[PDB]
Amino acid sequence: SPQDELVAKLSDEVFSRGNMHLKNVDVVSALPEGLHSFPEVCFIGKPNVGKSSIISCLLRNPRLGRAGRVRGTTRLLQFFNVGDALLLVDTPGYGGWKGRHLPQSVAERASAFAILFRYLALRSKGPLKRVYWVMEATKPVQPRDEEIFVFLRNEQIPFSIIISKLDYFGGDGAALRRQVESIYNFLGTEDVPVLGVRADSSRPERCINMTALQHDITHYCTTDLVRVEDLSYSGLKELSYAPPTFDEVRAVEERYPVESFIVPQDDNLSLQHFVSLHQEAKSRHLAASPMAMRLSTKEKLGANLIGETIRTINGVCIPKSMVPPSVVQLAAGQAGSFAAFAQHSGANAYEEFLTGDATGSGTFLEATGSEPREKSMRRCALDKVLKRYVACGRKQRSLHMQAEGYMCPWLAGAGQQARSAVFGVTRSRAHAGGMEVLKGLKRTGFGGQSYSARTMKNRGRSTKKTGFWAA
Amino acid sequence: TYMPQKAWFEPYTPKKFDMEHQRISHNFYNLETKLIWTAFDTPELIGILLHDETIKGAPHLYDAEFLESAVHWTRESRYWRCIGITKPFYNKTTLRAQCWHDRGLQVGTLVFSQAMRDALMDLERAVRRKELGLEPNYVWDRWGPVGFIDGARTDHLPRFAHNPYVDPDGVEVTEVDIAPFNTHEQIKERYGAFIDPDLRPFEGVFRAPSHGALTLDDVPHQEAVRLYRDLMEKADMPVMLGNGAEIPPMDMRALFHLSANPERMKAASELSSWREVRGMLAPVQEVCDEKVEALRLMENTRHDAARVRTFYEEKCGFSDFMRTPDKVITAAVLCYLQELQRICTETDWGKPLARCLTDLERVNVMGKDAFLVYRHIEDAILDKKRRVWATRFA
Amino acid sequence: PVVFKQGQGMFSHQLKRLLQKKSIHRYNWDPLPMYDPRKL
Amino acid sequence: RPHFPAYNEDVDRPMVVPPDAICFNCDKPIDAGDVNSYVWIPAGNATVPTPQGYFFHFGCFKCNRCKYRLGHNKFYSKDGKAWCIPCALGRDVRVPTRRWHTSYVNTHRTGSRLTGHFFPRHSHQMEFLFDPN
Amino acid sequence: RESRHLPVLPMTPRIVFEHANE
Amino acid sequence: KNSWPEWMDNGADGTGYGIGLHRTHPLSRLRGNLKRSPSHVPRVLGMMIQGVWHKSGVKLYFRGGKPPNPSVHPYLTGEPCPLYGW
Amino acid sequence: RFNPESVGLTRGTSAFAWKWWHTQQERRSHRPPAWDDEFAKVVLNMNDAEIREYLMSKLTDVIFLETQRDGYELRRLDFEGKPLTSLPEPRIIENFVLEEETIRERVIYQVVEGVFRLSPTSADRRELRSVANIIDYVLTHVRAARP
Amino acid sequence: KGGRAKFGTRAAESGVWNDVGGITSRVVANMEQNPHPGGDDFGPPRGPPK
Ligand SMILES: Nc1nc2c(ncn2[C@@H]2O[C@H](COP(=O)(O)OP(=O)(O)OP(=O)(O)O)[C@@H](O)[C@H]2O)c(=O)[nH]1
Ligand SMILES: [Mg+2]
Ligand SMILES: [Mg+2]
Ligand SMILES: [Zn+2]
Ligand SMILES: [Zn+2]
Repeated sequence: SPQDELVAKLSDEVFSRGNMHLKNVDVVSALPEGLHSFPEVCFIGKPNVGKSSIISCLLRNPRLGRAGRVRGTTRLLQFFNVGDALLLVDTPGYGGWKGRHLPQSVAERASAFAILFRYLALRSKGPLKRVYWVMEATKPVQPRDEEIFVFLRNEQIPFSIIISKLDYFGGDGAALRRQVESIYNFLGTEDVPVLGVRADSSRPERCINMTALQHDITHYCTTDLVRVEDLSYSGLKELSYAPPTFDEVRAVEERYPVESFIVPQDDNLSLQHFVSLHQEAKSRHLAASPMAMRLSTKEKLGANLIGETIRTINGVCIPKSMVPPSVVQLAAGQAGSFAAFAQHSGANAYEEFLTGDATGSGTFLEATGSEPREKSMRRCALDKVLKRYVACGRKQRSLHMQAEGYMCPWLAGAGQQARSAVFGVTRSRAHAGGMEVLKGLKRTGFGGQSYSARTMKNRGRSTKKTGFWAA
Repeated sequence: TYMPQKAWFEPYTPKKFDMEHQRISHNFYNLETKLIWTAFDTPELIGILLHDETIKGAPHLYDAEFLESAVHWTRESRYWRCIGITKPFYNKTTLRAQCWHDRGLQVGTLVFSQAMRDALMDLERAVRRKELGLEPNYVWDRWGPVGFIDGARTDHLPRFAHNPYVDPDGVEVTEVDIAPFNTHEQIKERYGAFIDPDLRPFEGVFRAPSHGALTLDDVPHQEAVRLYRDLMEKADMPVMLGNGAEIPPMDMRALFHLSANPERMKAASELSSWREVRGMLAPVQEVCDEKVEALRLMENTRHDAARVRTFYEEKCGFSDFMRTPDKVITAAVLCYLQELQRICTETDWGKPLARCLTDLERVNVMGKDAFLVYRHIEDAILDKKRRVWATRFA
Repeated sequence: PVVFKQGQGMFSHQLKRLLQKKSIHRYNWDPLPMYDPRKL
Repeated sequence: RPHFPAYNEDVDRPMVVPPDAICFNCDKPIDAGDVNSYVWIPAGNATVPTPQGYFFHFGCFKCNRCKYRLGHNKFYSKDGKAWCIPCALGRDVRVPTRRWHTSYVNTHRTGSRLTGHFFPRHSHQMEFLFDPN
Repeated sequence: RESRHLPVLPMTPRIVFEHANE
Repeated sequence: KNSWPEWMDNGADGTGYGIGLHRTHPLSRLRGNLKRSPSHVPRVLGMMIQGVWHKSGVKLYFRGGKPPNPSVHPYLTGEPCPLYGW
Repeated sequence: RFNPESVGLTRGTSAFAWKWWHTQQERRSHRPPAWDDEFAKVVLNMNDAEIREYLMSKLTDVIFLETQRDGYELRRLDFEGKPLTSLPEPRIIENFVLEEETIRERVIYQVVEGVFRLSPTSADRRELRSVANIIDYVLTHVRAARP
Repeated sequence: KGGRAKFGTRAAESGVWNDVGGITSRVVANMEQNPHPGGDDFGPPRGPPK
């Protein structure tokens, strides 16, 4: 075929130049958008299905793509830049991580799933060119796979299916046909593309149908190109995308909160049964605990025991008692988010003031004695030195805001100009959206600051010019 | 799917030798080692071994001396297997069963291992049970090629002291008890009843006519089977209308002799009774049944191991060759070797027939009518198998 | 395979002095696997 | 913290080693009190066989079918023989990585001492003490 | 291979370790 | 591969019989694992000092105490065998 | 940005590594005693390429007779008037593998002992499950038979 | 770093500080657990020749 031979020579030329690990993403703000805005391709699936093994086999390096028998090896989006023209996104496994005993397991898992689903829902229009749902060879359909398909059909994201563990069939064409038949029965579509391929980065001879995957991902990465000059290697490197707008990134974070990503330890109980077991066990504990009967129904509402509403991927509600406090501290700790900004500027000024006034000695009381000798000045001076120069304890600083927009939101300094600056064109009025296609951003950038957050070293309080205590 | 990459092929070329001792040493090493390893691991494949080496250019395989060596090594391999030997060769020069330690306890005593001592413990326990009169339960009689015959358990020798063998009858054996039994003849005179097989029930098996699961339905000549049924009905004996009927092999031999050549079928159809139909074939059938049975027993056993398994099952009545015990397997193999020896010796035409490997030469050395009968029988077998394959495909 | 570390025992005290011995040296020429000289 | 009593009182139902005592895997006599080579599993029951607890040899406390140790030191009685849970449930024979033909178990009911019958046994035995009669 | 003989386990260091443990 | 036989690395016996540094006679035809090259010095010193730990649970060549002197070992005279001792 | 040579092997791979991951006596002529001297003369005097064509055509005819007797039609059948093709397809014959023991032993007994007068050993019978392997075997045999 | 600064979580009462005095051989004899470690050919021949 004319186009198939051109994309084949392109995929070979791009991948033959080498690759490297670009950036790991845990927060929605720190994304490769900027000078590193390549067309991206992600591989999602349940834990221990071969996602990182396929990445390591495509990248031709076993040590680069870290894979292991224990689940939970990948706990955040791993961006791999192949040939300086494409991005391969390695995603965390959606399911129960057995054998992984990392501290703060609930918070680390909730952060892993939050960045996963919010990245897919946001950049589905670009530069995420194709989503690959990696499923195990003979593993049946589980509620985790149901949650994935519900998320995809609600966001209207086209996805391809990769059946890994191809050696499990051992050349059984009949079993593979029944496996894809079970997939087509659960999905409900015959035209969904499915590619079965195993990956062994240790020995190249064990790999089968693996060179066809890099040709496939290049096909979906170049489908945006229109001209044959763009289909060339220079046209793909010039292809870049625009950053998301504030309105669409705020909507996806509101619909998909960090507290909603709480999955069971097993992979057989659905989210409905997992939240029902919490309700049943909590109702029994209240009716059995004597101190629980000492509380009032209004106090239980304040303690979120008897009881906006957090909806999961499937659309089921989770009570506030189900969310552990480690996750709440996680969302408020994530930099560049509304929760972290709300913690700094005050979540509830009237409520926080009365709370702080009650927990302290008083709003106007100073140097009071509750109903020995005080610390000497020579001690306070010594304690201040040990805190500042040894323990490295520092004070908080302020957060800045655009003055031109904060004073008046409906001016041109804030943006969102409905006018058309370009005159004499007919295609600009039709082309719109939060993320558009801009050619050559990798070499030109926006102008001034182009890298996103958490990209450069020694920024902000971590400057190496004046030392730590100077801040 | 499964697809091989590439396979190599080596041309068949007889080994040339400048002097006689080189040929002697080569044939000894190669042929004797292959024959002994075959008789030790799978003595049934001796026919396949002989066929392959004759193809590679070994002329003296079907001789009386080589056949006597083969049967002797098969008997001694069964003896070693019952002793508990794992490898027949200790060195390329001497066998493992002829290793005697010197300057030790005894100068002629066979060097025993713990596995051999435990096997002798089993043998002595069986012998003591036999002497007491109660039922001797020899453990390795239920041992076969696939493993234990009936028990799905797993056993291994030598057994340690933590999980030893328990006897519900309380018979005990000890290395101190087996210490006097150290020489070959001394242990044979004691455990002969368990090391030697029984070849009596097979004396007339290979010399009897048999068919490869062929019945009246699988007969290629429907007119022949229907005329046979009509003759049996004219005779005052009831007939079975079903296709799965028990017909004697001696009668099916004459049926195939008729269905092979149509001239004899038409000449016998006009007769009065199946008695006369067999009587008119008796003279020509006697000089051909022996030859066709010899040719079948050599061809069906010299080509493929699975064909050897099927042949042994069909001729010995065994339900499963992996389930039948090794003693009767060795007995059947030894009887087959004796049958081959008889065919080679008592019949002068047997040795050239055995040396021949192609259809042209077997037709040149065999009667044309006998070859037609044999080809018709094997083609009926192949047609039955092909119909089974077609039912599988459909 | 065999790793080397500090010690602080008598084996290490011996090794620290024995590993300072100068091994016998011999200048070996480059072999000629492609162009065998005695083949010409 | 352990939440089980020590030195279980057998004043209500004394647990003593019987004079005649055979094994479960072996049906052969064992030593009574001279050697603790046997394994006593008492439960306070006269249910046949070997009332007030059966007995096992240390070497023979293993499964009788696969001749292997026990998983959680819990055997399954099967028509007079002691099997393991993988043997009783019908699973395949699994060879353990640890010791093969012997299990981790104490001698002379030392491992089965922290659970069983304690004092008081029944409710009518306490009222016998607190009543003057 | 296919061998018809008595069940014999080769002397393995693991087997030696198990025997020493017993 | 190595010049010396492989039983000196892992003896043919399941217990590890025939492990250690074996010195051979100059005029002999057998070859041992006692080599003084700068590449063989590490493993020779390892066998002399650390010993060799077998998977059966025993030290074969040097358990502890006085280290062996491979320069004064009597010359190698053969190979092991399962049937006899040597 | 895209510095594989600067980053380690744990962070990136170079173009060189990516490319190389994928990359890395006396003879005496013997004739089988099965055939005759005139037959050997004919088969060794005809040709090599013509002998390969002879092998191909004969095996094609034999296996096509076999499959048409079995009932699995290997002929291309058009769907307009339901006709049969002219001749067998050589590419389909080459792609046709002999997996069934029955059909493979039948075809080898028909073509090898019929028009070739050869007899393979046990290992050769095991290996001769493909038409390509049959061709290779008979080619090696005729090459050894050549003077 | 846990516990002590130089020694870390390695407690003085538990184990030895430095378990490498001089040299240590990481290799373990017969780690493959092969049935016959004498070599490809040693003692009795294995399998029929050719
Ligand atoms: N047989 C076979 N095993 C595979 C295959 N792919 C992966 N594995 C094995 O499965 C294990 C899991 O592989 P990973 O690459 O870590 O899978 P993962 O999805 O990245 O795991 P997480 O990061 O926890 O989500 C690996 O250690 C491999 O040994 C395959 O294609 N065939
Ligand atoms: Mg991973
Ligand atoms: Mg030491
Ligand atoms: Zn017992
Ligand atoms: Zn069991």
